Amino acid sequence: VGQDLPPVGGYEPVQWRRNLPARGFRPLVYLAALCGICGYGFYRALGGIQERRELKREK
Amino acid sequence: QSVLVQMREGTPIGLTGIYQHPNPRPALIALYEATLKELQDKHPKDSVYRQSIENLTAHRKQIVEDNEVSEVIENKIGAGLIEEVVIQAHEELELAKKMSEWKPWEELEEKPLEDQWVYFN
Amino acid sequence: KSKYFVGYDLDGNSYWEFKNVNNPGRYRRIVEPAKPDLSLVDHKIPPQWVQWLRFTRPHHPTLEELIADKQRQELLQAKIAAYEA
Amino acid sequence: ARQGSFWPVTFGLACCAVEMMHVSAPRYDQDRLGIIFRAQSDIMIVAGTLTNKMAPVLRQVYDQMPEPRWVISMGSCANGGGYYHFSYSVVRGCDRIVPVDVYVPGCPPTSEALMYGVFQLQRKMRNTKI
Amino acid sequence: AIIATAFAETVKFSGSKQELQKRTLALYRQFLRGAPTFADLYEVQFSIPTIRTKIRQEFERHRFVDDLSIQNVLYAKGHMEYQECINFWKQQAQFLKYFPEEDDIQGRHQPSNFVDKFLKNRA
Amino acid sequence: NIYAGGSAAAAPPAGFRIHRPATWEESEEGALSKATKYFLLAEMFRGLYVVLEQFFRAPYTIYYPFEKGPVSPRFRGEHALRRYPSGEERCIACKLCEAICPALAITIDAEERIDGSRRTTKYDIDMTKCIYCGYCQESCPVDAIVETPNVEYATETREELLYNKEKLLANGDKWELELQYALDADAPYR
Amino acid sequence: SYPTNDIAENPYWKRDHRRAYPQTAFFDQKTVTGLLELGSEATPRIADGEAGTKALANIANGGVSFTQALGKSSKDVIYGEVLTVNGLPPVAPTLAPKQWKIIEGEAAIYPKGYPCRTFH
Amino acid sequence: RYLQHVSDLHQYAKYIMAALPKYIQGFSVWKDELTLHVAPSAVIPVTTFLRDNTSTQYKSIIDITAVDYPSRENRFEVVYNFLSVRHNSRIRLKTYATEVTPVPSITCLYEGANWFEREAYDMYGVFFEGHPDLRRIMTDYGFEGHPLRKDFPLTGYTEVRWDEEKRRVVYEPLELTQAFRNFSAGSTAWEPVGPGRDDRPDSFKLPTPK
Amino acid sequence: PFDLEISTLLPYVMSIYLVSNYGFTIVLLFLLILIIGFVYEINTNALKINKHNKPNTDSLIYK
Amino acid sequence: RIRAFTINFGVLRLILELSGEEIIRSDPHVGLLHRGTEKLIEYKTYMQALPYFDRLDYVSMMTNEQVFSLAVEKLLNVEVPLRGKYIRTMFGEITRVLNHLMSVCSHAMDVGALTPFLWGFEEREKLMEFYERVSGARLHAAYVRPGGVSQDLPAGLLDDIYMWATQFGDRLDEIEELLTDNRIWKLRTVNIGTVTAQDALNLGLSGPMLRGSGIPFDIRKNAPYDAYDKVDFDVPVGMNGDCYDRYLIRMAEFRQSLRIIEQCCNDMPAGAVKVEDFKINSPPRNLMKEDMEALIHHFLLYTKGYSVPPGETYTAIEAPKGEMGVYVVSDGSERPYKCKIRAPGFAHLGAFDHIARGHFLPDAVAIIGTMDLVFGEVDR
Ligand SMILES: CCCCCCCCCCCC(=O)OC[C@H](COP(=O)(O)OCC[N+](C)(C)C)OC(=O)CCCCCCCCCCC
Ligand code: SF4
Ligand code: SF4
Ligand code: SF4
Repeated sequence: VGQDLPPVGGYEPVQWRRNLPARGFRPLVYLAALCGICGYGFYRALGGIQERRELKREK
Repeated sequence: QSVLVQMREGTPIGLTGIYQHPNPRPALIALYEATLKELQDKHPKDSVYRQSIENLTAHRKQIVEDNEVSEVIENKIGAGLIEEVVIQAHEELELAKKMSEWKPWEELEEKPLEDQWVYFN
Repeated sequence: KSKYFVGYDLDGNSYWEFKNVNNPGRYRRIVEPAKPDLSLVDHKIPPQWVQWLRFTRPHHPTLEELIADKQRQELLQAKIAAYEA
Repeated sequence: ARQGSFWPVTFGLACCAVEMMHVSAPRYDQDRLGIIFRAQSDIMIVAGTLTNKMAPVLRQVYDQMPEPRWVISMGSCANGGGYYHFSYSVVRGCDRIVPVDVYVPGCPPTSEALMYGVFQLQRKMRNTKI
Repeated sequence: AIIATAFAETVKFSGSKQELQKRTLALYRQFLRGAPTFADLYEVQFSIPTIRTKIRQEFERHRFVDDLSIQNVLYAKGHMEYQECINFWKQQAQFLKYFPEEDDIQGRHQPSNFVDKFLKNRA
Repeated sequence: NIYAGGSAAAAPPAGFRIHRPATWEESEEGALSKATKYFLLAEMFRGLYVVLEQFFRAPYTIYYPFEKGPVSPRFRGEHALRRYPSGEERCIACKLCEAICPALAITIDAEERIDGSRRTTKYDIDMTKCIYCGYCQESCPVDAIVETPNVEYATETREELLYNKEKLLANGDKWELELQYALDADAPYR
Repeated sequence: SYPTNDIAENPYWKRDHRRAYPQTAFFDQKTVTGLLELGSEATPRIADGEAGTKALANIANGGVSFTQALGKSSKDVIYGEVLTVNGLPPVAPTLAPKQWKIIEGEAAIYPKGYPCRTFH
Repeated sequence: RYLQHVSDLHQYAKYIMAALPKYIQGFSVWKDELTLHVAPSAVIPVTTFLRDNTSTQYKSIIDITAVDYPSRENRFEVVYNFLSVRHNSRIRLKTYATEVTPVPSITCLYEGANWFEREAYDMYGVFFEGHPDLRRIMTDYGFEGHPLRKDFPLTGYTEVRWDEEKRRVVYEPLELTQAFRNFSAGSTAWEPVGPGRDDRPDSFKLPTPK
Repeated sequence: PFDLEISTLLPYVMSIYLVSNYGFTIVLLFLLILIIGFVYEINTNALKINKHNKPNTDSLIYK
Repeated sequence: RIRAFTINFGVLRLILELSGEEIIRSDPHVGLLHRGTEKLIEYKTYMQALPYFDRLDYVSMMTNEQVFSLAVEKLLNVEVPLRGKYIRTMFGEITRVLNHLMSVCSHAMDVGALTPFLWGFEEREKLMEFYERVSGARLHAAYVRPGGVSQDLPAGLLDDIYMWATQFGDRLDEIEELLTDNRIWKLRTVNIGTVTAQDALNLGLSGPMLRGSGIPFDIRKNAPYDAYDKVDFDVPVGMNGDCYDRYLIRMAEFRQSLRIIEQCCNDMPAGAVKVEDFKINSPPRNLMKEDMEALIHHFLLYTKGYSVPPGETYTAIEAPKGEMGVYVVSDGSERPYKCKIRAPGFAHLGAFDHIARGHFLPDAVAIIGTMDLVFGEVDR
């Protein structure tokens, strides 16, 4: 009497498997977003280059 | 003729260092026939050693000679994989060749003293 | 930290506990030394409370119990000298 | 500067070396005053049983230290031999080799006791004022 | 461990005394040839001739050993000692185990007669 | 059946022949999809994110000189020779703690007085060589030596570390009420 | 628990296992010749209880040899008590034999692509 | 099961002796443990047979050691331990060797064995003829003696201390501050255990006549 | 020679506007002549350091 | 002529002969922590010879305690009770969790990953609390006696072992996430330290390294003991002989041991924890006094000890390092006549220069931490 025992119903089962919920998007989706953000950046950059050339003409 | 018993390059199987053996059954049965020929030529017919290894490789060779596919004979042998079975048949063959010169069927040459295998009784 | 007072000892130290049963790895019981003496690292902590710091003694000890402990040791000294005689 | 930063070249060589790494563990950090046991300073710590083979190696490590030097002896195998005191291949404490200033007794002396030994040793170092 | 260490040899036991004599001969040649290395290596105080006369007098100690297999173990132990000494495995405090009488005179009163033994009851 | 000999029912299991490793062309993902993971370091940022998650939570660290970690009642630290109530030394020179010690730290000198009762002239523990097994607590029939749960007693000399009878009776004097509390809480399980 | 320290019926010698210990079955070169020629307490080959001990004692003194005992042995002796009953050598025996599963599907602890399998 | 299994182990070892009568002197079993009793010039062929047969393929040296009984003329007995990881079986091999005569080394067969052989060398002084890198391991380099040997005392012969004069550690004969006190003197004077029953199967003990 | 083509590339990057459509093609051809020496060194495995850890994977041949 | 220079690469000296970067031969010294623990136990009784086994291989101490207290039990012909078997099973499995939690996160530090060592220590501290609440001291629990298990569990311990086992799955998946997929981790370790399946045997290797190479063998499932029979358990065994697969098997053994801890909490019965008789272990101090005979038995078990039948045994179990056996020879007296350990790392470091040939010099560091050298083992 007095020693420790498990409960009469038993404990709930613990998690011993691997928990790796997928959280990345598809790689082609990231690449499409990368190509989009690059191409918009090159749009703005070469537009700035042409505008700076016209200002150099004015000066 | 020569025989190859263990490929160390090829496609991998579960044991590393051991790769898949092409045509294991002719290698297997020729290695067996070498075992049978050696122990019939060189060991004298009283001795227990050649009797059981003769019966052993005969019953082992019967399974190889009488069934075709890979997985069913490697279950019917009951030892390991067929690459590994070729290796241990090669190994028992080299053993049977060392036993013809080490000659185990004699009487024992080094008798123990009477007060030696006495521990605490 | 969200301090509580949960003791004043014999020596003069304040025995404070904070951020209780929320967190397993939370350190729960601390002492203010009341003596920030420069580079000095000795503090005479009485032996009854050391166990309360160590999660072995759940019940709170009182100050009168400490002074009765010290009086017990002093009275025991007269008893041990009488027995050695 | 020597007070507020203290970098013992640790000689953790047996059982007590992990208890020393329990200071470097997230519970008993001693990150705050500034002892870091992760690794040419002026203190070493002998912690574990000092065998017959190693007594020249221990003294040679103790020799190439800067001159205002100290050493503390952690454990019971490192002061007076300990559990292995009657063995043939053991030095009965590093008092035969190095001059030690504080002893931390205990066979696995808890990080509690080791750190308290370090505080006692810091008091000794400050009262020196070399 | 496939390969051995540098100066090692496979320990192998001769059946004759003359082959053992040839092996101990080659062995003394190896010690005596490596004797200039030990003074540089272990940083001794003293001269190479004292190392050489010690190697000589340590083979004087076992000159009159009759039994073949005791000569055999004695050769194997000597080769192990050469092996440790020619590398840096021994240190300079175990190399000087070999010279206790040279380094320092301990003091007065080395007892010779029974009286000097007996005044400190055989020490 | 009968097995071959040299051979048992421990055959290789069904499926221990592992398949050929698939080539580049028996792969489910495209080379562009694989190269997006290859160049943009897909799992590097994952492990970066894990350590950043650990940056924003509340650490495990505790103050030593003002808080001691969690301890059991059966813990062992410096020794103490107990006493009876109404003042009596309780070590009856019975010599069991000396005979059990796996490092031979105990040394006891025993002498008997006119009274017929038994005590110790000289009690001694060498603490350079006590190893804290607690067998000395387990062997004494009258419960006269214990392990107080103190560990903060690091000394500066070895002669301080040789505990005689007087030091251990002082340790039994100081630690008494927590000692009695720990032994009374331990006492069902012994 | 209580059935070990009951007060009615506990002789110490029934629950005693330190004294009822086995002994090392040591077998000489010669007692195996005795097993091959005298027989066994399962299958004896000895009659004439007075001349039994006389037939025992020369083997106990070194009368016959073991290679002679193997040459004089019948095929029933050799296939009964030296070899197995099918003429095979015995397998190196194991106490509790272990048959292996291989867990493969989603109950595995590593999916396909990691090289660790999870046998059972 | 277990009674049947120990009776099976008996029969396997009877077969092992009958297959090699020139080399195997004895076998003894005690509770699912098999010991093979082998002469010292008989080591190498028995170990090849234990490595190489398909019934008998042990493949893997686990641990080897010596044990001295000084009361026998051949002092040390050198015991080998093997593990067939195929057949899930253990086997043990004992030979003998005096202080001065050898036993031959199985490091030609078993690759792990050489480190074990020089360990048992330093602890016991037992020789392994045919062994590259036989020398001491896990003792002092200048150490004189073999420690795990009954004439060698507990605390040994020497001790280490720093001499100030020579500015080096020195090796000195033994002096203790507390002498060792063995309490083996004071053992029981009654026999502590009985003889005990046997686990021999009925098939392998000698028949009584009639 | 790979640090030093960079400084041969430094005068073009400042004057990229003037040499329109023509200094372009000269720089492209310059770089395309350098890429074939680059693919020389990466075809020849020039920087890779090798060791002897392989057992050469020769099958065990008997008799 | 190739000229190789020599360098002096716990406490361990290791000679390396280098031709540039390549190791052409390697020669580990050992012995600087040999303190003679095999000879000392011949002069101590078994009750006194018990702490000599958490002295050696100190990281996983209860398993090293267990192998001696199993060889003794087999040589005694006694039987630990049922509660004793489950209790020693689950403490051996939290000991496995601790040993892999050190070994994995120390191979990770030697390779270079600095976060898991720190994270691992916090988890370890919870386990050292689990030892501290059961025996007195942390890191040296003598808690498994030869007769059985020294004393009963605390009142509320099994609940805290469940409370730890719930969170530990997530806190293990977290440290796993940044090493398993990591390219630097995978790159530095896929072709390093490969061991063929035939040479995994001839080197005398065992445990996670024999199971690295493909061979399905472990003493828990092959020749079971101590209610590892009665508890469900899978075993992981890798394909290639490299150092990544030894890492990967360790990562799997964390999960398998968490599974065992949960099953041992749920399937725990009520019973005596020590063996029933008192001619081999001590009476309770309740009735050591009141009974005359128990007083007698107490005094004789401590002044003398219990006596053991004459014989020899080699009992081997699976330490998390590998197969650890102990070979004890009983006189029939109360002191063992001779008793040798098979330290598992002894043949792991003996197998070094067959494995570490032709590798780089930082390829001689990742190969160390999966042959798992603690050096309480290798010298001893
Ligand atoms: C390789 C590319 C092939 C694909 C081409 C498709 C582009 C869509 C066409 C839109 C053109 C437009 O309308 O944008 C014009 C802008 C500048 O605008 P502005 O200053 O207002 O012009 C002045 C108006 N005047 C002339 C009438 C006065 O120029 C750009 O920077 C657009 C470039 C798009 C980015 C392409 C980069 C692709 C990534 C390459 C890196 C690997
Ligand atoms: S002092 Fe104690 S715990 Fe520390 S190494 Fe020595 S025996 Fe091990
Ligand atoms: S705790 Fe152990 S070593 Fe210390 S005095 Fe008690 S029995 Fe001896
Ligand atoms: S402490 Fe206990 S064992 Fe020691 S002398 Fe006193 S009563 Fe005896």
